This record gives sequence, structure tokens and C-alpha cells, in this order.
Amino acid sequence: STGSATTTPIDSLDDAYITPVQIGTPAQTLNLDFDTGSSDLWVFSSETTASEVDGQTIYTPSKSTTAKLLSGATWSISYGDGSSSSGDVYTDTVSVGGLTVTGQAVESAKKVSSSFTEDSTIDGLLGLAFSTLNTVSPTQQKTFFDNAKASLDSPVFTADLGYHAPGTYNFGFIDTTAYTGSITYTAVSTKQGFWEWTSTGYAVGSGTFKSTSIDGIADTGTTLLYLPATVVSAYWAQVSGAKSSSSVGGYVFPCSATLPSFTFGVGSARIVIPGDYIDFGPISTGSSSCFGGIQSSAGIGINIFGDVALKAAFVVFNGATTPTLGFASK
Repeated sequence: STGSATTTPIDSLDDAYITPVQIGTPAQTLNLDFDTGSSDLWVFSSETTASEVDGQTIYTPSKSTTAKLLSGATWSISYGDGSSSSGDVYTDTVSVGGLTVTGQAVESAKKVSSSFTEDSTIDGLLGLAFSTLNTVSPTQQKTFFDNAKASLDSPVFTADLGYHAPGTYNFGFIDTTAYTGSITYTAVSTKQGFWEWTSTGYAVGSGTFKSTSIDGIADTGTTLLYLPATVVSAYWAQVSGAKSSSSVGGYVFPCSATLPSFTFGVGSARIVIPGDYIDFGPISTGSSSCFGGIQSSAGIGINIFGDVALKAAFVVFNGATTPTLGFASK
């Protein structure tokens, strides 16, 4: 089997991407944030504290003839950005772009933190990291990909995120028309539960490539590109007026700037992030100070190849017995 679904930016800055997901019988379609940095599929629901719902579409398990309460199971998750959610668990039928999993754990939120409430466009998350990170207790549950894998034509999914435009998540096949050149594959460590790999280096604009190993995670659920302070300083030094602002919470730059590109290495291959992908717009409405899309990972504890990087590539998440990651230009 295979699946193919369109993923759409939630706003004009590509702050995140939503993908429609069918849950239950009859189908209840929710727009979920597909997150290769976590491993819970959770949704706003009829059980979510009413004051914490503000415009989201909810899953109502009592209206699904295939929903079953997973007795005694609870979940609770906290994300890198400080947001969180928790609740109980159902199993139900879940379909993504024509690919159907029966008995998928659907984690129903009883509580969500303010940032989730405040974002009306995201109805929940669909985790695509390794199931070892799943938070369901006392019996850990599998991700949608893990459940689908054996049925797929090939044990892979691909992320093709657009810049200021829709893109695609495919399951079970590689669309050879969706990229240019070849896909370069690189080793993955699953030791931390992430799609963790090592970039071979970087360049800023038309500058020379610096060969240096940068361990980090391919994380579709993180908006920006978080890299070591040395790398980030080298980037922003090429932008007149750019500075790190502790009050704003990272590098800012004059909105009048033309940003340089940023290249990262995948083995001997190179992925070029155009400068415009690095512009996240005014820090506050009407400001001429703009927020940078490349930021320091210092104090995160890990480097993160988020959407800023991933959207410059066609990315293969290869879930073979030994997982790997593939990157192609597009």
C-alpha cells in the first residue's frame, strides 16, 4: 500500500504545516502537524477542557463506531518549545492520503497548553519519530508509520515541504519526479529516538564550504534551523546590522536586508537554503526588525534541522531495519 497527502503552511511565514487526517468511522477529518521529532498522535477532542479549545476541529470518539477506549492508558508530553498536552487514549481507524491503519492509538487531549489553544489551525500532532519516544503509559504505543510499515510497498515516508506553498507527505514510495539529481543517503542513530544524523558541513552564501561534522535531527515539527553558535555567528556576520537579541530571543536583522543562502552538507552532496527561506518577518507587527530563521542551538542540547532546512530538500525517512535518511535537491 501507499499514501499521499498534501501538507499546507498554516500562515504566510511557514510557521508550521498541516496535513488532513481521517480518524474514525464515519471519518472525522482533522488537520494535524506531522512531526518527525515526536512520536505521539494526539488530537483536540470532545474531552479537551472547553476553555482550552479556540477554533480547532475536535475528534469526538463517541461518534466513531470504531473507537475503543484503551483502558487505563494516559499520555503527557512536553515539547522543546515549552508547550505541552495530556489526556487519555483510544484506538481507532486512521487514514492519511489513502493509507489506512486500523487500531491506531489516538491520544485524546484533556489538557493543552496555551500555545496550542492560541493556534486555531492545528488540531493536533502526528508523530513520526521512533516509537520508543511515545509517551503512552503504562503500555507504550506505536506511531502511525510504525503501524503501517509492514503493509507499505517500501518501508519509507518522504517529506516534501513547500516554501510559501503546499507540499507533500508520501508513505510507502519515492516519487522520482519530485526531486532533481540523486538522493544522497546518510546514516541515522536512533539512540535518542530521533531521526538523528551528521551533516558534513556548511557554507554561507557564495563562501567556501567548511567541512565539519554537525550532529542533529531532521525535525518537521520545528520551524527553524538550530545550529552551533559558531556556525550561526558566521551566517549572521554576513548580514549588515544583524545581531543576537536576548530580549527578542535570538538573531534579528534589518527587514531591508537581502539574506545570503545557507548550504548544508549531506555526505558529498549539498543542499542550498535560499536566503528568503531564512526571513521570518517582523518581530512584532510593524517593526523593521525581522526574526532570523537560523538560530543558535546552544542550550537546546541538540542541533535541529527544522523546516527551514528540510523545505529546501526532498527528504526520505527510510524505516528499513537499519534506518537511514535521504536528501535530494528539488
